[PDB]
Amino acid sequence: AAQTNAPWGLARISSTSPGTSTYYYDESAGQGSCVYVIDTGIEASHPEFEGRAQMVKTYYYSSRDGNGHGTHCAGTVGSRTYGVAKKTQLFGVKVLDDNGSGQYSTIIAGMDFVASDKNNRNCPKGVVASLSLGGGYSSSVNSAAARLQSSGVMVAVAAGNNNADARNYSPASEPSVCTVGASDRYDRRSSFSNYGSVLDIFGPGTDILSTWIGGSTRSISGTSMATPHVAGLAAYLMTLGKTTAASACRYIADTANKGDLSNIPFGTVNLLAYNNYQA
Repeated sequence: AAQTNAPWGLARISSTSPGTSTYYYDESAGQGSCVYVIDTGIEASHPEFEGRAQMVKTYYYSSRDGNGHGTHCAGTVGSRTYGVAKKTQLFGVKVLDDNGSGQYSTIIAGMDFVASDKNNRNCPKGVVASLSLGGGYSSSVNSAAARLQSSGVMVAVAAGNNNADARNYSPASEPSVCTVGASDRYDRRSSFSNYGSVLDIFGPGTDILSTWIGGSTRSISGTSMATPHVAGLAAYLMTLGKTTAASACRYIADTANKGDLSNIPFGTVNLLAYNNYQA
């Protein structure tokens, strides 16, 4: 399948070169997979989600996304226009308040929630969790991400936006999950992207158009935007049967575009997420 005039990041993940604008992908499109977006919530009523999104948990007075961040990330995973895996099921877990903040204890509870809640959902092709969040190093936060991964969920986490080594941030620094840095449309490391040996992969993160609250759209930047590209890619590849939740991060690294990014510090992987779809 071909989506013309796609957001640059979608076109990038199906291309061996920057500078194109059509997204190519297998029409299975993540059908039968599920992606949890652990964030500020999801405006599930947005036409872009087509009834495939729902809130399943909140720790606050509402499950609605009063911020936009979670809706944007969910849109990059799975919206009809802005999403990588256009037929996946999206489940929102609101661990962040409407200012975008959350206590680590709540975030940990949300991760353990997903590890159990997947057993209440129909995801025959597999389960992914997208975590566009983080703070300073915490062994307890890393352990929660490790448990979620161990339980059979492909965990993708943002590297962070400090232009610093991600070893000092959580859950970015957890070795067993997929830690995602950000790139721009010219294949440069995004100016804010964290780096370091703990990164597994880069995805599009600068000037990413996606869904927003109030039934709208906007372009924003962050490792928060790169992470759902990778989460959606994992769901798509799992639906194709090419990989599993336990092996998808490694598979994405195996099949990535290699050596094509600029300003990658010595010792950080030079790997850009790529669907290897041959139309």
